[PDB]
Amino acid sequence: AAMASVKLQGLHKPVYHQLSDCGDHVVIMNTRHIAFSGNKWEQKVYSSHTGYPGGFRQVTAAQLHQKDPVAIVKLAIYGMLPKNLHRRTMMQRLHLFPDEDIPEDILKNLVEELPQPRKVPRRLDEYTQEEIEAFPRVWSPPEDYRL
Amino acid sequence: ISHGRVFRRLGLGPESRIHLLQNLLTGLVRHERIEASWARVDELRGYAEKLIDYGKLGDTNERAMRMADFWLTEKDLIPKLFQVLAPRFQGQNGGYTRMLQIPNRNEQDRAKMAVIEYKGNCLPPLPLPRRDSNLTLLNQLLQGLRQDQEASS
Amino acid sequence: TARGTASRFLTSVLHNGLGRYVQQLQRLSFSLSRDAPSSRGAREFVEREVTDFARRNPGVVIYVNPRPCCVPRVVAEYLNGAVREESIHCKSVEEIAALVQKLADQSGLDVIRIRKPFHTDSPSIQGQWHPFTNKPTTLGGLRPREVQDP
Amino acid sequence: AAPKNRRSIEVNRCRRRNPQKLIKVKNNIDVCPECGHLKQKHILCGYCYEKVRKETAEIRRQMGKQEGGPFRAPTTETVVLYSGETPSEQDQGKRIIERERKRPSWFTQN
Amino acid sequence: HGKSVTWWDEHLSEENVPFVKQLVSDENKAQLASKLCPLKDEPWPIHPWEPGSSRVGLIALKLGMMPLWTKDGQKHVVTLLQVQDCHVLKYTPKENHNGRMAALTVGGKTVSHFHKSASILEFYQELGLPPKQKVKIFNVTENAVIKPGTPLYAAHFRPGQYVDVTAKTIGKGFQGVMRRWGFKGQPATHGQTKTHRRPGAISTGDVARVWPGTKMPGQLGNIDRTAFGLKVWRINTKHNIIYVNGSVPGHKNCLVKIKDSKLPAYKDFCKNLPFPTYFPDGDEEALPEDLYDENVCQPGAPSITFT
Amino acid sequence: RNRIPGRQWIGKHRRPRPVSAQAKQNMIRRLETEAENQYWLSR
RNA sequence: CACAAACGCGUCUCAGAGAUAAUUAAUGAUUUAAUCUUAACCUAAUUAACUCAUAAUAAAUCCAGCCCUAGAACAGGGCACA
RNA sequence: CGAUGUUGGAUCAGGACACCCAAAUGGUGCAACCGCUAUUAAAGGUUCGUUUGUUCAACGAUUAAAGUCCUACGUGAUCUGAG
RNA sequence: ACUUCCAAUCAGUGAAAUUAACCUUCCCGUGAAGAGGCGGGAAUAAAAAAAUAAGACGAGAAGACCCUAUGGAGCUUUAAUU
RNA sequence: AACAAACUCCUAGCCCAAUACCGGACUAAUCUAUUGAAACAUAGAAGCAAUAAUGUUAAUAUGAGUAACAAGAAGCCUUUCUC
Ligand SMILES: [K+]
Ligand SMILES: [K+]
Ligand SMILES: [K+]
Ligand SMILES: [K+]
Ligand SMILES: [K+]
Ligand SMILES: [Mg+2]
Ligand SMILES: [Mg+2]
Ligand SMILES: [Mg+2]
Ligand SMILES: [Mg+2]
Ligand SMILES: [Mg+2]
Ligand SMILES: [Mg+2]
Ligand SMILES: [Mg+2]
Ligand SMILES: [Mg+2]
Ligand SMILES: [Mg+2]
Ligand SMILES: [Mg+2]
Ligand SMILES: [Mg+2]
Ligand SMILES: [Mg+2]
Ligand SMILES: [Mg+2]
Ligand SMILES: [Mg+2]
Ligand SMILES: [Mg+2]
Ligand SMILES: [Mg+2]
Ligand SMILES: [Mg+2]
Ligand SMILES: [Mg+2]
Ligand SMILES: [Mg+2]
Ligand SMILES: [Mg+2]
Ligand SMILES: [Mg+2]
Ligand SMILES: [Mg+2]
Ligand SMILES: [Mg+2]
Ligand SMILES: [Mg+2]
Ligand SMILES: [Mg+2]
Ligand SMILES: [Mg+2]
Ligand SMILES: [Mg+2]
Ligand SMILES: [Mg+2]
Ligand SMILES: [Mg+2]
Ligand SMILES: [Mg+2]
Ligand SMILES: [Mg+2]
Ligand SMILES: [Mg+2]
Ligand SMILES: [Mg+2]
Ligand SMILES: [Mg+2]
Ligand SMILES: [Mg+2]
Ligand SMILES: [Mg+2]
Ligand SMILES: [Mg+2]
Ligand SMILES: [Mg+2]
Ligand SMILES: [Mg+2]
Ligand SMILES: [Mg+2]
Ligand SMILES: [Mg+2]
Ligand SMILES: [Mg+2]
Ligand SMILES: [Mg+2]
Ligand SMILES: [Mg+2]
Ligand SMILES: [Mg+2]
Ligand SMILES: [Mg+2]
Ligand SMILES: [Mg+2]
Ligand SMILES: [Mg+2]
Ligand SMILES: [Mg+2]
Ligand SMILES: [Mg+2]
Ligand SMILES: [Mg+2]
Ligand SMILES: [Mg+2]
Ligand SMILES: [Mg+2]
Ligand SMILES: [Zn+2]
Repeated sequence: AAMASVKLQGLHKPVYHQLSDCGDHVVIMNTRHIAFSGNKWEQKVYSSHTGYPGGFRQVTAAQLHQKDPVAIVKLAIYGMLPKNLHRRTMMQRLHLFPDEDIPEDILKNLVEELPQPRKVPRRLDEYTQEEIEAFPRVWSPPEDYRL
Repeated sequence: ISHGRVFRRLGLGPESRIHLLQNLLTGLVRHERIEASWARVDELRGYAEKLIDYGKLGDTNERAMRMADFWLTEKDLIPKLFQVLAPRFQGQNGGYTRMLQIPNRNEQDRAKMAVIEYKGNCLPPLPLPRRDSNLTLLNQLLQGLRQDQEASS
Repeated sequence: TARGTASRFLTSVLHNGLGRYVQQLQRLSFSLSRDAPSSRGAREFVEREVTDFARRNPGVVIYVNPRPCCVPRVVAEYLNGAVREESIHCKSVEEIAALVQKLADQSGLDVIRIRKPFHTDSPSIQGQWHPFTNKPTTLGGLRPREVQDP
Repeated sequence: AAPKNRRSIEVNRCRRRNPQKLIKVKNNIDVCPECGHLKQKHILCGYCYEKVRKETAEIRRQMGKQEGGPFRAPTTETVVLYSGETPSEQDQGKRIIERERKRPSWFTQN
Repeated sequence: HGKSVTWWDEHLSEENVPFVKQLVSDENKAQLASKLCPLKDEPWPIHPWEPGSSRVGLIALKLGMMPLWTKDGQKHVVTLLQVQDCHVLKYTPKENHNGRMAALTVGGKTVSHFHKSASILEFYQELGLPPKQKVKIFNVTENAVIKPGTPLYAAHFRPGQYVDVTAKTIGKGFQGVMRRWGFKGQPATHGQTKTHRRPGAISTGDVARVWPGTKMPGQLGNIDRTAFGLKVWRINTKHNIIYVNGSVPGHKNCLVKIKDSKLPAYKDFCKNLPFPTYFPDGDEEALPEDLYDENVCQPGAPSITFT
Repeated sequence: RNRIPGRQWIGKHRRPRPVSAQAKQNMIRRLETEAENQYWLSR
């Protein structure tokens, strides 16, 4: 959301000004595979009130993502944009998709892809055998131990 | 909740409702054409239809005489009902009276007026709404369908 | 306030000062009195400074019309057509000279709020910024997730 | 209860000029074929009915003079005859109302 | 152009008004009688019953109520629902309506052409049916789709089944809080002043507002309601009358939406029922005049003896 | 839901506002300057 | 219950899946024992909420007049055979 | 203090959990039954009468239970005025 | 349940308390210690008619309770003067 | 690091906030003494300046086209009916 908020506002154009209608569309795909850091999947909660008495609902982050796949990202951006009346206008330019199923109309409008802000670590099975042999063996286990 | 209520609240109550229609009905029998408020005339139509039905029963039937005694508050109209109105209506069954909407009264209240009258009265005819003549363009086109339909079927 | 009054951009009439400088002041008309004590400043200015002022500025025409009046006035007209009324009622000699000198240096445009302290034509030297002026071009102009034709 | 503040004219104009409170136009106005005046489609012509009502009052006024008593009513049918006409064979046995004016065009003899 | 308002009877002459009525009336009978061969006009393929399948409901007219007695001596009240004119109107594909089940449109009883919209009249002209009064949407699985224009009869429901009923209830207008919600009223004589049916306190002092769920006087009655678990006792064939246990919402001579019950207990109770609907032509046999449930005391049955 | 009784900066119960890392550096920068101040006044 | 209706004292109907807290049990390492695990993987028994399946709503653009079990007004349903 | 109308009831109830009942469970000087005690859970429910202006309390009958407390000790531009 | 006077629609005449300006929301927090206006967030095309009275510390009377005033008055006497 | 004041530099100056009380310089509009004569000058005099007293008088709004008020019926027009 940090880089998506900048693009929506237009804070990347040197011609920026709040009165002007400068703003860029952002298309975010694979929003079902987001990775919350730490234990925020079970600790962070999203709460809302329906208005009627006894209508206070608190939903855990895991529960909300299991029901609405794009709700986690949309709420994160919806809270980072400026709190004026332009926030409703500039949220309409944000397109969210749970997976890589994008309509052909949207695909033909794209220009460039923003880099990922977090370098994804690779698992043990993704390391090539050349890398495994290159990394030194730190210790020498005894021959008589049973693993 | 007025579901199924076919009668109307008029005057000072159920008793005053009958008396208001009693005076209107008496005027309708004597003059054969009266004008009043549209709501009161609409109610009066129902009684004027059935009063002739009691008149057809005869001068000798006691129920008809007692029924006509109450409704005809002027006592010189009972012979008229059994000897003029009743003999005149022998053919038709329910086509006794006509109701038309007179324009609003030229007064402050601006009530919705109606004119109620008996068939065959000795008065100038009302300006009834006349339908389009068969020579009109729309009617002539439709008559073409009927002539062709009757030619084959 | 700024929202109450009108505004204009910094503009020079007839592109003045580009090829040559032309004094935009055109004429002055002094309406003073010969007996009114309030016209003393105007009378002293006419006797002493008017003759020298005309020599320094040959492009203006000075009219002096001594007539019965209570409030002396000086009317200045400019080339673009703007006429500015002024009152020299009960002022010292040096105040009149300062006031008249200021009217000689004004371009004649309306004295209202100027939106910007600069004016320029064709400021986009070596190009103006557009969202494609700093984005590298991809081989074949392919979209981020576009499949190649072959 | 009492109002808390004075209603501004901006609010009053919105309420006093709402489309509900405005007068609606009427699209059921037509010209009467007989007299050329104005009437509504579902309402009898005002001019034509007033023409009839004036004549009906004259006929009824003549009937009053033919029955002096307040409780005198005919026991037979009634027929109205104008100047230059005589009762027919089918019209015999009925009371006769005589009017001096010529028979009106709209009124039709049988 | 301030064009004047018009109606069908405005410009028609006295010699053509009876003719036009005959013209439209003859068209309706020809159109209705030409649809009485659903299996002879190239119908859509029919699939065998499968678990979890849903059938198509009907639109019927509520006549009244009758008492009915069972073989154990108990008394039940049944509501006479008559199917007058029921035809499937249009079929919506699965992916264009909900994404899970297809939608089948069913019309109500026949109405006059002269009082319907231009688009509504044009829509029925293409299909070839007289206009209907009420139109409802039914959720039907893909294995029970019916070709539009296929008539439906009261035999679609076999006695012994549990059905639902959806119709607009009786509208009581703007009714007070005592009638609408059932609040108790204030006492009548112990000094009470101008307070006998008012709601009373509507909130608390601290909140300084009225909660959105607060009960207040307002409209009562004219809304859509559904009755579940109504058992079908008797089916009449020639008159197309359905008998349903209990009371169905809606006033007399109203149109009622009938469907198979969706209660969890009454699931998959359609294997022994016509699928996708009862076609009288295919059977080539005459059904009984009345279909009775096994527990119903028939009018021509010997009197109950508890021996 | 949780309120600070009375005024939030006076009284027995106050706001738990902690000292920040920026505030520590400001104190040290002033201390270093004053440490040099008392050396030039020494002799 | 002196309206063709309203009404109760009368009659009718009332539901599946997920998901959990304390707690209980299996496999097992830091600690080659054991050990329900703010150790991993898989898996089991298990409050109420809650969420959802499902059901209700569905036709853009006749509408002067009359009727209506529709209604404060405005709207709504009928007016071909009745 | 150029006014924030004051006890109890009537109507309508919003909320908390330090739970009276309903559901799950640990311990016992827990055999079963009836109990005592602790953990978890607030969607629903928590009676009708005699005396007192009474809240409170006593008493009769009953219920799965007749919970504690906040809400201007809720609620008089909705009512009551016994105190 | 049903009537009458009110009531709602149409036609005529047409008043009162009140009113700093209002383009007059909800929640938590703050604050002259109970916020439509402050702060942090939520909600948000604009108007009309008919209803219920939680809030605007609602409207009405320069608080009758309480205290103050070297401000009054009525009543009583074993106050002072007479 | 950066971003950040009524602070402090930079370019011009007419070159440093405020409640009670106190000091000073100017000044709107009247009348008079002399000037002035498309509306002023130097002086001498005062009924010498109103966004605020539940202010006074008069006129306007808002509340509001809201609260509330009235004529028994028909006809042949003033005669018969209903109370
Ligand atoms: K404090
Ligand atoms: K362990
Ligand atoms: K007080
Ligand atoms: K509770
Ligand atoms: K209120
Ligand atoms: Mg009615
Ligand atoms: Mg009346
Ligand atoms: Mg009628
Ligand atoms: Mg109704
Ligand atoms: Mg009661
Ligand atoms: Mg009273
Ligand atoms: Mg009373
Ligand atoms: Mg609030
Ligand atoms: Mg309503
Ligand atoms: Mg505080
Ligand atoms: Mg502190
Ligand atoms: Mg082990
Ligand atoms: Mg759902
Ligand atoms: Mg309609
Ligand atoms: Mg006050
Ligand atoms: Mg209470
Ligand atoms: Mg409650
Ligand atoms: Mg607990
Ligand atoms: Mg329990
Ligand atoms: Mg209280
Ligand atoms: Mg009270
Ligand atoms: Mg009161
Ligand atoms: Mg109150
Ligand atoms: Mg008392
Ligand atoms: Mg009016
Ligand atoms: Mg607003
Ligand atoms: Mg607050
Ligand atoms: Mg804010
Ligand atoms: Mg705010
Ligand atoms: Mg009103
Ligand atoms: Mg109201
Ligand atoms: Mg306020
Ligand atoms: Mg209050
Ligand atoms: Mg007050
Ligand atoms: Mg006072
Ligand atoms: Mg006192
Ligand atoms: Mg003292
Ligand atoms: Mg004293
Ligand atoms: Mg004194
Ligand atoms: Mg005295
Ligand atoms: Mg003494
Ligand atoms: Mg700065
Ligand atoms: Mg100072
Ligand atoms: Mg002070
Ligand atoms: Mg002077
Ligand atoms: Mg003065
Ligand atoms: Mg003034
Ligand atoms: Mg006042
Ligand atoms: Mg004043
Ligand atoms: Mg005046
Ligand atoms: Mg007004
Ligand atoms: Mg009002
Ligand atoms: Mg009124
Ligand atoms: Zn005419």
